[PDB]
Amino acid sequence: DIVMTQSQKFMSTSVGDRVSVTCKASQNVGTNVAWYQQKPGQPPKALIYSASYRYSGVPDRFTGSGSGTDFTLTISNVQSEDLAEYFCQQYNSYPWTFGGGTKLEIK
Amino acid sequence: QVQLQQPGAELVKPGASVKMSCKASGYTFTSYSMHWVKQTPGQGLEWIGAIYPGIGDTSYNQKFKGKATLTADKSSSTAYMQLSSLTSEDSAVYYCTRDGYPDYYALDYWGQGTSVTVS
Amino acid sequence: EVMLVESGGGVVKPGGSLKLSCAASGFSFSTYAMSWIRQTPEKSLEWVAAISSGGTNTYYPGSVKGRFTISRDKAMNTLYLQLSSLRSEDTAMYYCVRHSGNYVDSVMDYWGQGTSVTVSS
Amino acid sequence: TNLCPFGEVFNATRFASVYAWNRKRISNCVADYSVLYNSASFSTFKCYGVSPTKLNDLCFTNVYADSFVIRGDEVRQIAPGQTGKIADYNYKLPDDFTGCVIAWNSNNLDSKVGGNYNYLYRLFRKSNLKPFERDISTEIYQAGSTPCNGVEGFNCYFPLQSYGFQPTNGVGYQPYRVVVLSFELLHAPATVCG
Amino acid sequence: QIVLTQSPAIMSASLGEEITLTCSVSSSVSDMHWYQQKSGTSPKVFIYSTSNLASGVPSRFSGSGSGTFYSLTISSVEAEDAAYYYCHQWSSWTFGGGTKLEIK
Ligand SMILES: *[C@@H]1O[C@H](CO)[C@@H](O)[C@H](O)[C@H]1NC(C)=O
Repeated sequence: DIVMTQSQKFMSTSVGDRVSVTCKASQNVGTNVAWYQQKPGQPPKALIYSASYRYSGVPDRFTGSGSGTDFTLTISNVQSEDLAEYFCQQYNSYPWTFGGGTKLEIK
Repeated sequence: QVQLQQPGAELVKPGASVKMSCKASGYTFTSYSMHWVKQTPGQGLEWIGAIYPGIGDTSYNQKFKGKATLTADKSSSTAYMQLSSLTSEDSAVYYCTRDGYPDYYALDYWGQGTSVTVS
Repeated sequence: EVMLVESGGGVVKPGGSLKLSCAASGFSFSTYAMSWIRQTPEKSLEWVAAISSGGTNTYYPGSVKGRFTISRDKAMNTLYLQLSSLRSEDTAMYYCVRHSGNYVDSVMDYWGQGTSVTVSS
Repeated sequence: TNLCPFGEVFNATRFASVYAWNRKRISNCVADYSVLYNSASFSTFKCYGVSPTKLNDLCFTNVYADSFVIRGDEVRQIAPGQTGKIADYNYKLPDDFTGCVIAWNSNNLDSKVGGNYNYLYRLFRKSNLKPFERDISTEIYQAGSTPCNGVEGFNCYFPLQSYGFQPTNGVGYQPYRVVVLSFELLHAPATVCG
Repeated sequence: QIVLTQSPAIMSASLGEEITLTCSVSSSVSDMHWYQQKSGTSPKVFIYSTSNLASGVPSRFSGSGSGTFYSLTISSVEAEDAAYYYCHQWSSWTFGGGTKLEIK
């Protein structure tokens, strides 16, 4: 199968800074990637699809970038809601395989 | 307004089989395929499988082939998953998601997730 | 007002014949599609024959096709159902039914009284 | 008199699937519309802007006969405005129609004991049709997020499904042959008059 | 072919309460008609085209649906509404099951 292995597991930045989390796909999954946010006790909220767009109801600091083999979710100007667990799945071929995930805590 | 609702938590004894129900409201049920995912502090998220309620075509992950079966029905307005060969390892929180391909690509709307603990 | 009564149902032998007549009165007979409907003792209704407004169309199900023949007589204002080769599964009540439109398309407005057919001995 | 061909579009030997309907352009006639309206064979003769008795006295410069075959219960979707799986994806009529929709039962010619698997219909499409836009595209429809890449495994269904026409289906699933006449007014001399 | 199923084969509602009847079709059909039959009487039409109350039925019944699911709902079940309710459409050759309703 395919696996999207995020490079790192733990980040720690303070409110008012930028943090970027990467996610590398083993095969050529094209630009078919999606990002999810989740805080403990809630379902993973949808944030980004096609690796650069934005679902209805999301701020403009949730920038998505990359394509091909590596993708990035960059959160510029971290704020009161950008502190959660972030996942990156591909869906270029069945089955869909989610990413490991990363966590953000105040520096 | 689209909402996918599910029960809270199910108590099950090992070796048995349990069924989970996910019913959605706010859209045409038969046109958007329903996916199932499983979360746990061990392996993050995993893709159980998917069901197309309109036709009935099912797809399953390699890991969960034969260990879980998905069904649905038009008049039911709810997807169902029954867990074959339960063990203490399969205690996890199971989410029901919608694909939504035409307007939005990935899993856009999620259920609340049912926490199943085999003990 | 509109009223339909049937006659001709009784006791017959297996593989025998019979002719159920339906004398309609209260409306112009040649502008409504009509049908017969049998109800078995299990209280299960079953479309068994249907004729259009004119008479150029008759539709029978797969069970009775080749044994029941529906017919219409506009002058005498009657509707006939000629049975034949009656198995033992045809014990039932038979209702004369008048559709609302000029085709078998529409709803079944008025249901006749009905007549019983018993096929044995 | 050189009457129209209405003996090769009405009582033909085999009609066409509804997803690829047959369009026959009738012109240069002296047509006889009153033979159709007084034939007692058709179960549905609905004229949608023309007086069916005043049909026989009025010139037009082109007629189009759109022949196909559907279910009896799906004939309702051949009216201006109605929607379904036929009016949406297979054959769409505009809501300014000036013609007559004709149909009759065809269980004697279009049914086999095991079933006629030759009358297809389009079950899946991206968006609805617009008036008189047939679509012969036998390529795979994708109803899921995963790209399809042209293989029909899962959420990659074949768009056309075949009617199963047995002789015992009901008076509403037996095959009904629909012939839709649509009249035209091009700024040019009138041919089809009658 | 088409099979029309009605569930359940018996229901019991206390007077003045609201009941609901379901008719599920094997495949897609446009409309659906609901007939009523009491014990010892030839049936009577109540609803045609899934939502039109016949001329004579009380104005308390209702019904709607589409595709492969239709429903007839009685708002205030009375003593008189104790009978069999069959669903049938043009495309079946056989009426539905029939949910024998009896007041509780
Ligand atoms: C089609 O052919 C039959 C052959 O008997 C004929 O009776 C009928 O009138 C014809 N219909 C038309 C519209 O020409």
